[PDB]
Amino acid sequence: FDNSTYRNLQHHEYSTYTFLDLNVELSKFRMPQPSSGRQSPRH
Amino acid sequence: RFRGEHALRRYPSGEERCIACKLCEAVCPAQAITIEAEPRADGSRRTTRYDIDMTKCIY
Amino acid sequence: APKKTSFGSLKDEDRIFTNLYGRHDWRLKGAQSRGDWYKTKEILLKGPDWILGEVKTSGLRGRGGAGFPTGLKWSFMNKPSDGRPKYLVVNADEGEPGTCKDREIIRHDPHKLVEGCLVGGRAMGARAAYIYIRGEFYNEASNLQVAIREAYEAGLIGKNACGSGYDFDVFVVRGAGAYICGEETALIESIEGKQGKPRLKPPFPADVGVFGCPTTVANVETVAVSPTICRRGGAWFASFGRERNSGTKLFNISGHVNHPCTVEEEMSVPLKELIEKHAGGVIGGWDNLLAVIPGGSSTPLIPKSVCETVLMDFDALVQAQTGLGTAAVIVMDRSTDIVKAIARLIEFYKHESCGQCTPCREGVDWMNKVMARFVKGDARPAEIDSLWEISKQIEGHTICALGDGAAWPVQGLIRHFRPELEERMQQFALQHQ
Amino acid sequence: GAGGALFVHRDTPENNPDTPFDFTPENYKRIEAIVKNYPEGHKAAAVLPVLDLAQRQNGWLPISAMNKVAEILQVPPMRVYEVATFYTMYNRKPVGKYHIQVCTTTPCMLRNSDSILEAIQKKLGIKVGETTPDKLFTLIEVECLGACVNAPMVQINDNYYEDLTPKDIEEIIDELKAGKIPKPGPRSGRFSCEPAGGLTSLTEPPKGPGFGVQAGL
Amino acid sequence: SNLIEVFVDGQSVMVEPGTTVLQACEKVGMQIPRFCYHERLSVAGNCRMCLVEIEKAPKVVAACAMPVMKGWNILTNSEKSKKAREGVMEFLLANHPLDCPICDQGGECDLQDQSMMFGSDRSRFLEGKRAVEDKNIGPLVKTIMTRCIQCTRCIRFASEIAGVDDLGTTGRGNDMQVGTYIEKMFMSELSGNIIDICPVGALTSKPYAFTARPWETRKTESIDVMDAVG
Ligand SMILES: NC(=O)C1=CN([C@@H]2O[C@H](COP(=O)(O)OP(=O)(O)OC[C@H]3O[C@@H](n4cnc5c(N)ncnc54)[C@H](O)[C@@H]3O)[C@@H](O)[C@H]2O)C=CC1
Ligand SMILES: Cc1cc2nc3c(=O)[nH]c(=O)nc-3n(C[C@H](O)[C@H](O)[C@H](O)COP(=O)(O)O)c2cc1C
Ligand code: SF4
Ligand code: SF4
Ligand code: SF4
Ligand code: SF4
Ligand code: FES
Ligand code: FES
Ligand SMILES: [Mg+2]
Repeated sequence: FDNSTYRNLQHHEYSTYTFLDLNVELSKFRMPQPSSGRQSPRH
Repeated sequence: RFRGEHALRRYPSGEERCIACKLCEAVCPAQAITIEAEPRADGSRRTTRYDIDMTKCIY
Repeated sequence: APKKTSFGSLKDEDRIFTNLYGRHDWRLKGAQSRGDWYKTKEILLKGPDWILGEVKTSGLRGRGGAGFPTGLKWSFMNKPSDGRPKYLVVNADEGEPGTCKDREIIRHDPHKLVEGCLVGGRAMGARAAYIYIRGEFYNEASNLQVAIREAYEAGLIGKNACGSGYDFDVFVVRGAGAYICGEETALIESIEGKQGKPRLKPPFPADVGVFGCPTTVANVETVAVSPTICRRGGAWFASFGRERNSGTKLFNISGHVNHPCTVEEEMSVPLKELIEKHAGGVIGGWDNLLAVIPGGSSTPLIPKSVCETVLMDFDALVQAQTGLGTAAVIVMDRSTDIVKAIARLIEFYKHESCGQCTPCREGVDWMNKVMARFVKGDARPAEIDSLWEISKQIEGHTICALGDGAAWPVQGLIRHFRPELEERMQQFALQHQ
Repeated sequence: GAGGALFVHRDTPENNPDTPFDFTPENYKRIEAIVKNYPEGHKAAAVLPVLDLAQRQNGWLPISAMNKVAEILQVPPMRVYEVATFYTMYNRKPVGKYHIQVCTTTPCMLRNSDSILEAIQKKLGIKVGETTPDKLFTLIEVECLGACVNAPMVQINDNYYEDLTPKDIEEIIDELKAGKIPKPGPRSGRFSCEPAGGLTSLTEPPKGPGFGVQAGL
Repeated sequence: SNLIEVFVDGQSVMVEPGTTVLQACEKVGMQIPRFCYHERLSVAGNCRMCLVEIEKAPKVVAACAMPVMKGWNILTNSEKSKKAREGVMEFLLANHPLDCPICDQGGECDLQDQSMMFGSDRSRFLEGKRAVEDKNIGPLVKTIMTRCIQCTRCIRFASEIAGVDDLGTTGRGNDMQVGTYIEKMFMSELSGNIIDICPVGALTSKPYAFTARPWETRKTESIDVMDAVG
């Protein structure tokens, strides 16, 4: 147990694509999306 | 304040002041003013006809 | 002894956000070591009605600033299915100047937010949670994504989340620099790929929300405390603060204080005790205090004579004509140009107005020009009253509450510091003949 | 003061529909993953990330990038133009390599943000709306960035630099232009939102799992 | 029946559910002031000119988008409604250009008429006005966007009636402008109707420009022969 150290140091090595790379990685875990019945409101 | 013979005026540059709003034509109690307008060659809003019947005008 | 009369000294065991300062591992293992994701399967198996009742008896009110009772708002979505999917939208825009609590929650205790999303979605019957985070919080958003990835890997969220047979997804959506997107309907429009312009109510999001489906919009702080309220009891939550002002609150003390900081405190703590104990006091001593904006820029300011005994809850601050808001205390000492500070706030609102409706789009820019002239003293005293009326024409007549929140600081400045305005006006008058 | 920038587009050799822009194949995979997040039949909801993705690939948003996003997501280009012009995080004009944003709202104004702004101006020799001739620094003012507790602060390309002094920001600038990248966070020996000295709360070790769980659960 | 009872100034009216306050008011001959509401367009609710007081309710409601509730008493002429109308008209006229003599909307302006019937008679605006550059959308529709009040009627008409999504708003706040953001012609076989729906002189007819005033014209009701639609 200690309190002199800072543990949130991972964000020091994030690139510009970290968020979208994480989204791509998470794409495999999601449930199928619901469908409105059309391709677009303009269809 | 004396009211006598009508005249159309200009800006100091020599451009006519009238912009053909037709407010004078609408307010004239004697219907003595007749106005026709159109866009000028430069796009300015200017009259093509401005007539005052001085025998209808009540001054 | 029951019916406490003094509030404002709670020990570490009753603090919900135990990793507020990022001194412990924000990851999954560290969060589990702190009691996160504990008996979540049992809480889900209790049922939406049990969770809604536990939220109701906790006395929790909306931590976004309006202070709406959370139980009724979340039970508005307890309707049966009508063919449309049900969604939870977590507001993480964090646009109020002076407010930094949601950023700290997201970057330091993200699993609390994820578990709160799961529990609230189960209570409302939501299929998935959309977390709308500020676009400037890129590191916070990526930390939240890492936490969500760990929860998915763990089996905590997603298909058969925990082991209750309930499927729940958590998505993260980033905005692009718009404070108006903190408004719930403007946020919903922003998710749908439009301009961040608020909708009119009715319909409420509980009927027509995101993608035209039933939706509930909740603050990150409100969502985060939900699992702790469910576990520790809810009646434990109501034991803090006054009646209808229950629980614990995160305060952001900024401005003219020795130690500006984000702290957690009992709800009904007096403002002076909060400033002295945690923030280190006003710069130059308490006698140097001039004004305090108690709940972010949208709340009217109060002078030193009111800050002596005022309580830091919704009802007490309403009685002081300022409201609690986001519990962001901006402190200004006697060495500040208070007119300039209020003008800066008005300029912020001018730059953040979405321009959809006439009263905000026009009157806020008008008040901005008027306050710019006031700062230099380039007006006459009668205009002060004029300014007041201008604000009264904006308040209550706009679509969203941004017009109200732009009018309120002007009203507070006129109410408490009119002689300063008149003195500046006369100084400019005889200085320029 | 005022906006300064214009909300109409005029064609230009460096910004016109024929300006070459296209997404990299990995960016196409990212776009596919982004689009998968939203319900089927609602694809406009992906204009905000995808457009931002373009700005991450290109550095700014030309008219061709907006047209490409509209064509990909099958939305009218006018809607993409509305989104691009509504939100201030989108750059419809090229910016420098390091885009410096200084918060000047009242909480940061109280903690001497003008000193930081003038230190940056005199270090770089440019105004509040200009870019350096070498195209490495663009400085602007912004509204509250959400770190008022750590005022004064600036943002440089998705990084927060808080608790600033003129010497600190000058050091950050001269380290940034040397090819390095400074570590984000406060520059006051605080590295969090804690009180400047003392840590008045949360001193005790956190309680274990199930510490306060109610009976019957 | 399915009708519900509402009250307009204390007079009982029977209306179908989903009827708005504006339609209930017009069921007794009362026309609520409006700028952005058109009965053939989708509801906008942005102009805020239609704000009306409901009895026992502290907040005024937008009559163009608010469905009437059972037992509501609409007060179309109370002090609160009049003050709301005056404030909204003051905001509308704060940045409007002093263009009435050179504006083709002169005697036909909804802004002018509703200022004369519902607004104040003076101005306490002591600042400088805003100015907007003009946009060219073709030879049929003349555009002077300083007179725009941002009711977004043209945008909704183009998007819904005409099926053309070329019009929109760029920017935000006071500096929010209606246009195409690019030099683009608004060609549609129904493109001229945006001239009629625009309450102000922001959109006018180019062939008709400067030639006549509405009070001079004599109106003859006739039938179009350019197609078989009649
Ligand atoms: N945390 C931040 O960054 C900011 C916070 N704020 C705060 O936001 C407050 C005002 O926000 P509003 O949403 O306009 O307040 P509000 O009173 O209109 O409603 C707040 C919540 O209660 C719900 N609600 C209210 N009435 C309802 C009804 N009759 N039926 C169903 N649901 C209902 C709404 O859906 C909404 O979610 C302000 O007091 C301000 O303090 C403002 C700006 C920024
Ligand atoms: C102009 C404006 C900006 C707002 N910005 C925010 C924000 O950044 N974050 C937020 O949680 N709420 C914001 N709100 C209020 C939200 O509606 C609130 O968060 C939402 O009602 C959730 O409230 P709850 O915490 O009671 O569920 C804003 C409201 C207005 C009028
Ligand atoms: S038409 Fe008559 S009122 Fe109008 S500008 Fe010309 S002279 Fe004056
Ligand atoms: S009050 Fe301002 S921000 Fe809110 S909808 Fe109206 S114009 Fe937009
Ligand atoms: S649109 Fe109407 S109010 Fe505006 S200048 Fe023209 S006539 Fe006057
Ligand atoms: S151009 Fe006319 S119709 Fe279109 S938004 Fe402006 S005032 Fe309304
Ligand atoms: S006031 Fe500067 S970050 Fe909020
Ligand atoms: S007519 Fe109702 S807001 Fe415009
Ligand atoms: Mg028109």
